[PDB]
Amino acid sequence: TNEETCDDRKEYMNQWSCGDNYELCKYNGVDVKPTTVRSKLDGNDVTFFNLFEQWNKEIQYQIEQYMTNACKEKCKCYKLWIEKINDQWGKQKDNYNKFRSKQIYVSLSNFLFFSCWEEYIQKYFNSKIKNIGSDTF
Amino acid sequence: KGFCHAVQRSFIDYKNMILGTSVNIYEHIGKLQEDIKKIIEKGTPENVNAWWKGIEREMWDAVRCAITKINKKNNNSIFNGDECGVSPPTGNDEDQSVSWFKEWGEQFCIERLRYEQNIREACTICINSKSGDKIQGACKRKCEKYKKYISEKKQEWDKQKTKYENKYVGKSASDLLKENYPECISANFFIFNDNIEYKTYYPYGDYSSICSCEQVKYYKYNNAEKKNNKSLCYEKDNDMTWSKKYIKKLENGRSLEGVYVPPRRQQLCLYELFPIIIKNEEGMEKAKEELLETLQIVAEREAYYLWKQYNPTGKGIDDANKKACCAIRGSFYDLEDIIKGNDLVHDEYTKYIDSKLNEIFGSSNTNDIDTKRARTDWWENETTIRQLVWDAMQSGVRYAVEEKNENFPLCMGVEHIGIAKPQFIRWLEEWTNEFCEKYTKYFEDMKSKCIECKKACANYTNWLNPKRIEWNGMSNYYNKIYRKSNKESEDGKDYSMIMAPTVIDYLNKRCHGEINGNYICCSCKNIGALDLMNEVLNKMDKKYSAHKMKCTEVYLEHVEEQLNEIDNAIKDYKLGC
Repeated sequence: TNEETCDDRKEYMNQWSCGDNYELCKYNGVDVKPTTVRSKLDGNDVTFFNLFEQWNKEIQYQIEQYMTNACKEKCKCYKLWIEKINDQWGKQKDNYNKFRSKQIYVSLSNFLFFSCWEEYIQKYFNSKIKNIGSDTF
Repeated sequence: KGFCHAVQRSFIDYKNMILGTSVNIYEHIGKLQEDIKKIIEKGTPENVNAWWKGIEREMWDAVRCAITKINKKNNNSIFNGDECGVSPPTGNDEDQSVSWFKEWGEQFCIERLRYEQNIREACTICINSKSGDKIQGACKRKCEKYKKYISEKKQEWDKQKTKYENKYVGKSASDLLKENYPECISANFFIFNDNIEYKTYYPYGDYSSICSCEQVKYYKYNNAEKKNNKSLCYEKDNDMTWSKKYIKKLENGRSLEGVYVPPRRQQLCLYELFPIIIKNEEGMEKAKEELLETLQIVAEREAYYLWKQYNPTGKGIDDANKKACCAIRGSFYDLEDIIKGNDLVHDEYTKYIDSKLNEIFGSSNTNDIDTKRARTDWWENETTIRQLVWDAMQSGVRYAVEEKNENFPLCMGVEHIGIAKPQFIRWLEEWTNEFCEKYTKYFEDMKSKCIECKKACANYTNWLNPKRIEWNGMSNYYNKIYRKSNKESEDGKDYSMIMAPTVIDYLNKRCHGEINGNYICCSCKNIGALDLMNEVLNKMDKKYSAHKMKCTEVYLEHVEEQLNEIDNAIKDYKLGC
């Protein structure tokens, strides 16, 4: 219904799609070829996780334009992207847990905290060495 | 004027004083706050916040009652809750520092306007000068008082601004003051110059204007003497990134993105135009020769600075000289665009410059497009202006040559050049050039290091990471504006002059050749073996796959150790004879 009348609005453009072995996520019309070089981290498995990393980044970047998001069509498209992002985040969490299971020998909480502070340390600094702010903390 | 503002300030001060925060302005505030807390926490049990939220409505009603009754006793019409804000001010900016900074800036703007008016009145009779025409009695003393006032406001504003920026990193104080109070759009935070030359060469900084009258004329290359560093501004940088902000917002629905300011453009010397414009505020339509002299000065200075700073960066005299010629060509193109006002940046400099140009060229009712046409033909007219600026740039580059004791490059040596491409295309091609150079440097360094290239690989990957969003941005912008014959085009620029349905085709066919200064300014081959960089954007390419495992392993190790560092740091951040 509103999917066709809302895609042409070229406002959301959720490029990433996660779609069975690992629930591969595809950024755009580019095929995924795992270049294996190799029950801990090994082979193409880590590469999959690496892909998820970029997804994570754009997810935060997503919020950016959604902070620029603000009648009936707008609300319907808003709920539509909310559902899309919810299911995509659920699938990414599930395949991350599968990665952790294959990487038994970082818990989606400490690692995400480190990434969201890496955003800060990279936007201005490089600088991941000193903590002498005492006011920005 | 400014009454309900004072009421809001006082109410905020009472609200934040009644409960213990960073307030010590009085002879003591801690005593009163401690007594209030001791009184409150005996019957109520925190409870202070609940009590304040309970009584805030009554206090606001009380102040409304007070204003209503005081205007009732007044013989004029009895007022009502019509004062600014029927509700107490919101909590978005209830910080004491923010409010104090805002009021300080507002009063500084008002007094600066007052001093400007006083100078204009007392120095209106350079012109009508009585003499070395430095002795005036009232004018000199007034601008000296302004000088001392600015001297103290320098350190005051420095301290307040650094505190605010540290507290709210990610914003800018100058823009906040500009938007909150439109009373000072002419304000240019240059008044608080740090260079000693701007204090001694400029006797009054921003006001080396009418209080000082010299009428110094620009000295061409034929003149052996120069401006003796009249506007010797700071040198530009070479390792700073692009900017996504400072783009005009046509509307919230569109919110066009993907446009970024090139590093070279955002490091531009344009300091000297503001004081000379302030000096020549009087004398409309007859000081354009002074404007021409000033723009020749600034063009020569920026060309000399660019050649002095960029030429040593690289021992490849040939291609470095060609790249410098292309860079100064692009600088001239941007200067021509801002002369005609065909740019997208809207900072405090460009906004003021375009306002002044519009009020100068536009007599009484000329349309915006009419003013664009008038300034374009004036720039193209000969007395051409874009031959005088070309000769000034040649003079500056020749000064750089004789200072460096080198030869005159073949590039830019032509006395005439053609009409340039739209600035978006130039920004895109120079972005591709710098990306290619950085990739060639980083990949070569990583290959040379490897066993130890883990740091080099980290540098390469953290340089590559920001480029994906950049690529997506201008690709998406190009896909929405390409091939439009100025009828349905997004702007007034005559698009559809590039035969390329896709950006990859044009970047492949555009500058896959000589890096000389004529049109084609790239030199990049053996990269695809031109289109494989997309597969290098994401970490699946064959070339990176050789070191991918080692790079991701060392990256994860660094992630773990830095996680430990940050968590232990945040735990530690709890606190005669």
